[PDB]
Amino acid sequence: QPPISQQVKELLPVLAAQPGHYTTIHIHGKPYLVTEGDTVKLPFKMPGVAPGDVLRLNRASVIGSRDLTLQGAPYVDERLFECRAIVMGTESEPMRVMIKKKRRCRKKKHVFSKHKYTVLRINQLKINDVSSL
Amino acid sequence: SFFRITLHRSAIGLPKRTHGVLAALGLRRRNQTVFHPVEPQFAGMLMKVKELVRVEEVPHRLTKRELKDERKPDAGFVVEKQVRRFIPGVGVQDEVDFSKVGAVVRDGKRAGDLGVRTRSDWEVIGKMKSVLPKVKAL
Amino acid sequence: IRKGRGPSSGYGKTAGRGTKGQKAHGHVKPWFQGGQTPLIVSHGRKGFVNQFAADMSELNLE
Amino acid sequence: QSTANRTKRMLNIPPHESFLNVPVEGDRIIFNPPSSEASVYHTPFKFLPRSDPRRRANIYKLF
Amino acid sequence: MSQTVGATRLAYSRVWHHISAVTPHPTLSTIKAPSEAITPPSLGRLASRIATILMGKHKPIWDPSTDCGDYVVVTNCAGLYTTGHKKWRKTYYRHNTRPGSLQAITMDALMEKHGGAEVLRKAVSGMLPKNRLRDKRLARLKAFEGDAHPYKENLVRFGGKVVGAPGWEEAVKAIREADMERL
Amino acid sequence: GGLLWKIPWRMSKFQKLRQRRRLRAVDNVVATIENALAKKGETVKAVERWRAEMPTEAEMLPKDKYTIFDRKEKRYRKGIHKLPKWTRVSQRVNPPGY
RNA sequence: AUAAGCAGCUCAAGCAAUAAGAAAGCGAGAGCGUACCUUUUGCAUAAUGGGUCACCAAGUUAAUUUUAGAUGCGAGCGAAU
RNA sequence: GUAUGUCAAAAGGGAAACAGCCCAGAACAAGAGUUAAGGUUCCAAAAUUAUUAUUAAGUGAAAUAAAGAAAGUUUUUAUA
RNA sequence: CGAAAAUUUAACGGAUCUAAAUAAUAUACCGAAACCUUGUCCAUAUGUAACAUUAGUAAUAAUAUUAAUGUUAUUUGAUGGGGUAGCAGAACGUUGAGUGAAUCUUAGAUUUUUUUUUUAUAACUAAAUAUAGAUGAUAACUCAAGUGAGAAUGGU
Ligand SMILES: [K+]
Ligand SMILES: [K+]
Ligand SMILES: [K+]
Ligand SMILES: [Mg+2]
Ligand SMILES: [Mg+2]
Ligand SMILES: [Mg+2]
Ligand SMILES: [Mg+2]
Ligand SMILES: [Mg+2]
Ligand SMILES: [Mg+2]
Ligand SMILES: [Mg+2]
Ligand SMILES: [Mg+2]
Ligand SMILES: [Mg+2]
Ligand SMILES: [Mg+2]
Ligand SMILES: [Mg+2]
Ligand SMILES: [Mg+2]
Ligand SMILES: [Mg+2]
Ligand SMILES: [Mg+2]
Ligand SMILES: [Mg+2]
Ligand SMILES: [Mg+2]
Ligand SMILES: [Mg+2]
Ligand SMILES: [Mg+2]
Ligand SMILES: [Mg+2]
Ligand SMILES: [Mg+2]
Ligand SMILES: [Mg+2]
Ligand SMILES: [Mg+2]
Ligand SMILES: [Mg+2]
Repeated sequence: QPPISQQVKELLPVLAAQPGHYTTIHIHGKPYLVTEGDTVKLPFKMPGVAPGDVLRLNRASVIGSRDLTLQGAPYVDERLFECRAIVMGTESEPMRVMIKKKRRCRKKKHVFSKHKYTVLRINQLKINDVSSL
Repeated sequence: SFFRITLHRSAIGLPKRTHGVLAALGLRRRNQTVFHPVEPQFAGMLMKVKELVRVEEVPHRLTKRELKDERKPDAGFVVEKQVRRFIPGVGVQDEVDFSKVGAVVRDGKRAGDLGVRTRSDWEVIGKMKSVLPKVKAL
Repeated sequence: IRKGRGPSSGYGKTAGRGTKGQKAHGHVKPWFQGGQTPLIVSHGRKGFVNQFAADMSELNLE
Repeated sequence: QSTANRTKRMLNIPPHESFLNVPVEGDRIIFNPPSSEASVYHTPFKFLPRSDPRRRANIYKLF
Repeated sequence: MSQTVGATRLAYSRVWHHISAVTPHPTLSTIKAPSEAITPPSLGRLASRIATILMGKHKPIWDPSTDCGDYVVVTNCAGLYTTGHKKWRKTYYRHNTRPGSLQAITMDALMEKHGGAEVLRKAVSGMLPKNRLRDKRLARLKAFEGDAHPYKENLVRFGGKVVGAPGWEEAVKAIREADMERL
Repeated sequence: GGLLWKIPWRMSKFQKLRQRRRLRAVDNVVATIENALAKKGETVKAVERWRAEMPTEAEMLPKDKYTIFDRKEKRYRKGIHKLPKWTRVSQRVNPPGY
């Protein structure tokens, strides 16, 4: 695999040594700035997942600390970090009624929408030691 | 060679003939791509809608699948551990952990065949009043 | 089809009659063609119906 | 506005200029000191034990 | 959501900014060369920068509903810069709904009654959203004719050096060098 | 007339830029079709007629890009943006002399 | 009680449960939106109609003549003994 | 009358407001997503972004008032 | 400069602008319910699997299969999606009747309300109040209509 840069191999230990860390995961291309312990509520029902399934997130746009920020050109190398989530369940919104109507026309067409949403829980967000790599 | 034709503009207020040059090409909606061989019959069909489409020379024709896959976004996640499930058509799929790789689906007419802990199993587990953890481990 | 029972039924306000015509207010005679003379008058009725002809029950050898 | 999507575009604030310089040719780590108050968990080097190896020159000096 | 979890006290606090209508502004001036021709910010160009501060639109936490604006103390409004013949040919109008009661006045005549501070308030006023926060935001514009004002102790400072002073920048960089001596 | 169709007599520097890029995009569509056919030693009558009596954006004068011919005007010139569907219609050549 | 909203919708501070748990409602502030029907080429129209609410209030029945679908019998069908 | 389109029966963005014009055809959501017409100092999302010239009249800047006058000014082409 | 009209600056939308004007160019960005992406709803298809029901055909003393209908999932990673006059299809609700000499009800049937959930013109959960054993209510399927009202200067 492509070797990690020498500049990233010397500053990553300083990035992981700081108190807090955040990441910008990309689910189906859409970003989500999360932290270890956050609860992500995706705007769609992930198909083929039941409450309790563990997912490994491998597309991170930015993984930075207070002062330092690791940025990959398209994305960061998966070997640097390890982010995992757990499927907590599915939530739904209240029914919304949209009334499509025109002036001087009695017909009022109704549109009932009630979408489901998958809820995740970031239970692991750690930076790996790349001293050997 | 093929012509990669993409409808960049619409033809709402354009004459009906323009609409049926686009129908012959297969451009129904906006930003729709179609592939046609490089021939006079198709080249003249584009000169009528040259103000609406974007043409490009491509070596081969792309299948409908590949064209969709160009815009597909990376999933960004991998299901590594699946809890026990019940497939309505197959049966009960036991817990599987892909981190150490086994999706075994047991179907039957009795609780034992499903592979779950039954009431009888709980009774034999409660009768083993002699099993004890090793003192070193305790 | 119950006409005049709302707009979403498709047969509501006007019940499929149009807008304020003779076909909406009243009734048009069935034989009326707007005033133009019918062909039965322009051409006339041809022939006569034989009221004395016998009516046979046709039977075939087949 | 009429919908929530439009309200979001009007109330938009772009990200900090440091993140806009997305890298190319690979990954890199940039020094991005935020303009905010540090928490009590960023212990100053003066309060670190002599045994703590994390003591080190300012990360600014590493660049 | 983590980005917004913390102490938002200082993000909403009112900062007292200062600017002189006579000091050349390399950014808000139309002339950029030679440096000796760099003029101060014109009436409207200064009012466009002030209206942005009164709205708080310069903050990363801006919201039009929340009044997250700041103060702007403008001095030397007597030497307010204008181009062309705006000073003597521009007119301000007024009507109180009574036919015949149309009041007109030029800029030079308005600067004699209420000074250049009123000319800058009408400019900033028209650049603010026409809503119920327009009078509060405009009231935070402290315009004065000369160099004196009662807010010489309110102006934001960094190490005792008021922003815009000769050595305020080096006083800021010196305080951030010490903030890096921590984990 | 009392119905107001507020249409300025001249275009802005933004409409002119997009107009230049539209005239330039139609030149690439014909150049792509003309070159793709030349490789096969083939030609279409329409392409020949276009390349013969229609100029490219780099060969047009500014007055041919932003104005059209209108005999009802005192100078026989009219803003090109006053033409129906001017954005998606091809107009480049005016009568000679005007 | 500094304000020019067909009174809804989008964003939303705050108040609101004496208590473990549990936030319906009201909403400052910002933005979007000129009732409905009828009738017209076209209506926020200063064109028609209605003070509000509840109730009564309009393609139905018969005979006749047809069509589609389903179904019974079938060169016969139906009715009646 | 003819040719073409829109409205009528088409919402949405642009033209300050807008049946008919410029774009574009609304099944419902999410996104600093990609674009059209149109725009990017502030009201108000986006450049006080670059280059070369003209104007000094706020002319003008999203609805061109005319012939005409004139040591206004710039440029070119002749010329002393 | 020519250039004068009657409520008020009065066709830059306004503030304002010496460019934030004009002309000839270049690039980035913004920008619609358009497009893409990830999900959902609906319509119409195409094959396959499984679940239930109904009616058949076989097996069984030491369960399989056929067809129709409903339904979920899935294959082609299927296609389609504004609308007046108007045409067409599929449903809900209301009133009465059949099954019904049925079913349920002080261990709370019914209670014009409130609340909760479910793709929902509907039903359901629970709460509060009152107290009925049938002149009470009721699923499902079917039958028949005095069957659905913000609009008639409508009527009471
Ligand atoms: K009335
Ligand atoms: K009725
Ligand atoms: K002007
Ligand atoms: Mg049409
Ligand atoms: Mg209809
Ligand atoms: Mg009809
Ligand atoms: Mg009919
Ligand atoms: Mg009528
Ligand atoms: Mg008629
Ligand atoms: Mg008018
Ligand atoms: Mg008040
Ligand atoms: Mg009226
Ligand atoms: Mg009654
Ligand atoms: Mg009734
Ligand atoms: Mg039919
Ligand atoms: Mg009509
Ligand atoms: Mg429209
Ligand atoms: Mg504008
Ligand atoms: Mg963006
Ligand atoms: Mg802005
Ligand atoms: Mg004005
Ligand atoms: Mg769409
Ligand atoms: Mg559509
Ligand atoms: Mg439809
Ligand atoms: Mg009750
Ligand atoms: Mg009435």
